[PDB]
Amino acid sequence: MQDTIFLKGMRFYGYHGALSAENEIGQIFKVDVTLKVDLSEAGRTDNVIDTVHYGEVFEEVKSIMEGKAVNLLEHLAERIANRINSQYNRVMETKVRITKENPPIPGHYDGVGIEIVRENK
Amino acid sequence: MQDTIFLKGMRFYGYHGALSAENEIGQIFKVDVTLKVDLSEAGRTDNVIDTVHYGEVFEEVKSIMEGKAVNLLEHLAERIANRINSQYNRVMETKVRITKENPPIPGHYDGVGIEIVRENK
Amino acid sequence: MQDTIFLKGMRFYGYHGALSAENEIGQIFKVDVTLKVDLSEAGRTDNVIDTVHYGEVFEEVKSIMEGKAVNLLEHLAERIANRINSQYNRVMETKVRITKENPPIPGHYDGVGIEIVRENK
Amino acid sequence: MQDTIFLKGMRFYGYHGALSAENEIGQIFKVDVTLKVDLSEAGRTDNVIDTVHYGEVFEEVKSIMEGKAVNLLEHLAERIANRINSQYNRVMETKVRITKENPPIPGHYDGVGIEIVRENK
Amino acid sequence: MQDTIFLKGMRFYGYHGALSAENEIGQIFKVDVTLKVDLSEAGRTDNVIDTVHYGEVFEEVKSIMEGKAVNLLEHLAERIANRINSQYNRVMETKVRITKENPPIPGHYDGVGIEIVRENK
Amino acid sequence: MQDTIFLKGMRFYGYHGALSAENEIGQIFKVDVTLKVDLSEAGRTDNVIDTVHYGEVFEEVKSIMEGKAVNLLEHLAERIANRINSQYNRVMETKVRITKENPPIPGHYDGVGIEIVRENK
Amino acid sequence: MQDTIFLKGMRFYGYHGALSAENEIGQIFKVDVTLKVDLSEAGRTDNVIDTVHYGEVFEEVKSIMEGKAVNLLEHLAERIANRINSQYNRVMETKVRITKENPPIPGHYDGVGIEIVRENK
Amino acid sequence: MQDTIFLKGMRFYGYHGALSAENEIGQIFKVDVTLKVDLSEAGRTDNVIDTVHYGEVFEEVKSIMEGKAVNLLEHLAERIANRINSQYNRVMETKVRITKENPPIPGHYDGVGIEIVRENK
Ligand SMILES: Nc1nc2ncc([C@H](O)[C@H](O)CO)nc2c(=O)[nH]1
Ligand SMILES: Nc1nc2ncc([C@H](O)[C@H](O)CO)nc2c(=O)[nH]1
Ligand SMILES: Nc1nc2ncc([C@H](O)[C@H](O)CO)nc2c(=O)[nH]1
Ligand SMILES: Nc1nc2ncc([C@H](O)[C@H](O)CO)nc2c(=O)[nH]1
Ligand SMILES: Nc1nc2ncc([C@H](O)[C@H](O)CO)nc2c(=O)[nH]1
Ligand SMILES: Nc1nc2ncc([C@H](O)[C@H](O)CO)nc2c(=O)[nH]1
Ligand SMILES: Nc1nc2ncc([C@H](O)[C@H](O)CO)nc2c(=O)[nH]1
Ligand SMILES: Nc1nc2ncc([C@H](O)[C@H](O)CO)nc2c(=O)[nH]1
Repeated sequence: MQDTIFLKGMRFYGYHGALSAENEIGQIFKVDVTLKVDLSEAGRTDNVIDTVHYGEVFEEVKSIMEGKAVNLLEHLAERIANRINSQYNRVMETKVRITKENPPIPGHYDGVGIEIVRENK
Repeated sequence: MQDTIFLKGMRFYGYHGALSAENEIGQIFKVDVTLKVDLSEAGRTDNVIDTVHYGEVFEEVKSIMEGKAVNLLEHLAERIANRINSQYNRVMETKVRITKENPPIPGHYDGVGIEIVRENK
Repeated sequence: MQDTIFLKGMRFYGYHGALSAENEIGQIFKVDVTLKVDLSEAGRTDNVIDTVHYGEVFEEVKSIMEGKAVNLLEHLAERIANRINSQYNRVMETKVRITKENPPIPGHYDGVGIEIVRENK
Repeated sequence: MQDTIFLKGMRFYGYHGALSAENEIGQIFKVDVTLKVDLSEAGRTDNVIDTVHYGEVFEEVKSIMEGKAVNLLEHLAERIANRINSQYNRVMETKVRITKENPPIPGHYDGVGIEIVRENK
Repeated sequence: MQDTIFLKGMRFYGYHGALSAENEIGQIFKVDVTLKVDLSEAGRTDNVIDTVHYGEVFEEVKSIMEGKAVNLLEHLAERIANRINSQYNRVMETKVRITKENPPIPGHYDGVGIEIVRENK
Repeated sequence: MQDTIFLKGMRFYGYHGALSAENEIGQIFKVDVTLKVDLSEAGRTDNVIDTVHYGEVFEEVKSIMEGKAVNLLEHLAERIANRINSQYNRVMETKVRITKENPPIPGHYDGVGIEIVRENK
Repeated sequence: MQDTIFLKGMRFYGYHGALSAENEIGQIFKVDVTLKVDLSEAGRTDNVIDTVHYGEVFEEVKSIMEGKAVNLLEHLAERIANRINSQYNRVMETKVRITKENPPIPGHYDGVGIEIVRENK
Repeated sequence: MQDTIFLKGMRFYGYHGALSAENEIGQIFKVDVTLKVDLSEAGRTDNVIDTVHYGEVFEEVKSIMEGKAVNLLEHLAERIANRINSQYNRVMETKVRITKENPPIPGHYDGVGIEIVRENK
């Protein structure tokens, strides 16, 4: 069982951050979300009723990302994860990756971030 | 058995999609096909009859994206997932992935779609 | 526990390397640090005291690449692997990766180095 | 146990291929090789005697790649895998990926190929 | 006077296009506008009033692309042009480049667009 | 009149080339295009009839590239340049470029290629 | 004399910007450089003393960018352009560009930035 | 006569450089040479003799870069220039661009190089 619905590279502009200036200025927020769903039925039938619309999942990711400001990425991801696993019983697991290639971190890197993995129960 | 034969970034211009305008104007679909098959024999000998003509697989995956339009991308994955599984029993596992960097969805993101993993029967 | 906190592409100009000319002219090292840590609490609350200041981690990984030169890249990984492991017990697993796209080696290739995975003790 | 020595993106010019014109014209051959080695000792000491020189591994990959022409990628990979696992008892597993983004395959794709995984016994 | 102020890579998702289908689906548009200004005083004095706030420049392009639906990229760039030309006595010329990466044309390409060069009177 | 209608990176899998082998293998041909079209009232009205529909231009470049094989890129660019020149009085000057990223050449490069610039007569 | 000594994409983590916040957060500043240097006998002899050592130029651009904060990019490009102009008679003309890929601007773009071109007097 | 024949992205690993250290380690060099030729007849006739074999052009650059050790990029480009200028009465100008992506300068940048433009007499 390893089928996966993916939303990779979703980049939004959020004012989240533990800093004060961040929650002022904001910055692009990269978010990758893969959902453990089985597309054997979806694949057999070819009907939505057999899977998760990646457009709806997009918007849910969207609601949380540009929603109120948070402090950590853990917040934003734990909120997407529970918005995804509590909206679709079709999604066994929902891992959320959020990168910030624009932090107030003096240096050169392709970005910092976190990446959670939540199943449903 | 952790071996694989892959084909990535296969770009096909299909008129698939749920909406009427999509199949009306069409767009690019980016297929990534990964087949899981023992390569020991093939590498030991060195004759395609021991492996799977990945060039063939293209035409097989390609006869599904330039083929008949449809709704769900999972379909397009299933159609390719099945066609490749069937015509080759040596293929233990089949990974068909299809991306749409350009679906009609207000927003910036690098691409979306679904991924499915199939085994041989 | 499949959660993580990452930092990728950290570029540091260190004079490390086995050869004498390397530490003589130096080159770019590309560190990718992935820490495995529960983010549920952090995301549940939303306060760094519940997670790991990844900005801190930079300065920690960075105090190893701009620090004292050495021979083996594995060293540089170990030094960072240890420093981060120690100063944070919340860090279950630590992944330090260091790439050298420019080592003195006749040939075309995009980059090389090693990767090591550490757990907390 | 998940430390890994990596050589990613090594691109060579080989005349390998099952075609006749290929074995005539040749084409760039991409090769990724990750070696299951434990860098805990290497990391603790900081001495070569504790790991595999990625330069030697490079050359071995190099010998096979520009060596005599072969037919499949299975050949080239199975030969690198057994050149790596029979030269270093320090390498538990050796997976070899070889991409050919230049095959005689009428279409658009980011390349075709295989990817083997061999342990040592 | 080769000094310039630019906004390369501006991406907006509009419903522009001479075909109703594209007027329904919409698509990511990409624009680059490079202003011909004299950054002499701004350079010594360091007073933004001695230059053109590009962020305010981004607005005038955002309002146009994020605005109503239109037919040609030419017009999209037409209002861009004067919109800035009329608002800032600071800029001598407005160079607008508009790209449609995924137009309603069947094929494989970078993108398609136009670039107009308008000064001030 | 610096204006233009550009069609970047059109990639066609052609069987052209000076090598009889190449014509059996095939390879992608990346084409750049830049027709100088006075887009004054094209933007004025917003009626494509007052300008060149690149799409048609694309399909015309396509008929060339997917046509039967020739040896030089120069003949290809010319059969293309000729096509446009003899279809759009709108086009003051045509500009074709046909890069070669996979020709039979033992070496490392991003490609080789010719570029021509023809006007109307 | 079209010659030049160019220094592309120099990235410095500066605390500059017109926003008091920015100066606390910090951000990368990407700098482009292109000094017009008559490299006639520079290539003739092969004595760098008969030309400009870009390295020095780099470290001189560095002293600027890693210096204390200012508000405009224009002052930065000027403190840089001034530096070169007043150090190398070799340089007939200087050319600075300081892109901004992470400024406080709710929008999607590859960056914004000014570019100046100064000569010697 | 804006027609051109080019070799953009030529990568060679030499031991060039004015510092003995770089003369010991070596480094990937990148060169682009765009020839000013008239592809008129080549275009209609399609006879390679009516043009300049770029593959033979790649040779003359390979021999120079893969050749002896030198001091300045200027010279590396100096022999490139005439080497082609003298060998082909077909080309009017040889435009050589040489880049050193990872020079012996401490910092973060794209690359450093020079570009000379020489015609024929
Ligand atoms: N998970 C998580 N960790 C963080 N650590 C530090 C900072 C600070 O704002 C700065 O980046 C450090 O300069 N923000 C975050 C954050 O949002 N999420
Ligand atoms: N899971 C899943 N969700 C989808 N959501 C929207 C669309 C639409 O056809 C377009 O991509 C966007 O308008 N296709 C799919 C799909 O195949 N699979
Ligand atoms: N495993 C391993 N192999 C290595 N081989 C060569 C070099 C050299 O310092 C240079 O990169 C190349 O000359 N460093 C290393 C290294 O750290 N780890
Ligand atoms: N594993 C493996 N499979 C292959 N399948 C087909 C071809 C043919 O030469 C062409 O690519 C098909 O056009 N070559 C190979 C190959 O070298 N390795
Ligand atoms: N030169 C030029 N050609 C064009 N072709 C088509 C369209 C349409 O709006 C849509 O892109 C596709 O029908 N706009 C233009 C245009 O503005 N300029
Ligand atoms: N200027 C120019 N030079 C060329 N040289 C070789 C080849 C052929 O594809 C093969 O490399 C040799 O058979 N084509 C061309 C070409 O179109 N233009
Ligand atoms: N031309 C030009 N415009 C600018 N606008 C805003 C800012 C500041 O960094 C912040 O965006 C606003 O505080 N800097 C500049 C600048 O250097 N140059
Ligand atoms: N303008 C110009 N500057 C240079 N600076 C340094 C070097 C040296 O060979 C090495 O790159 C570093 O010492 N070559 C050159 C050069 O040819 N041209």
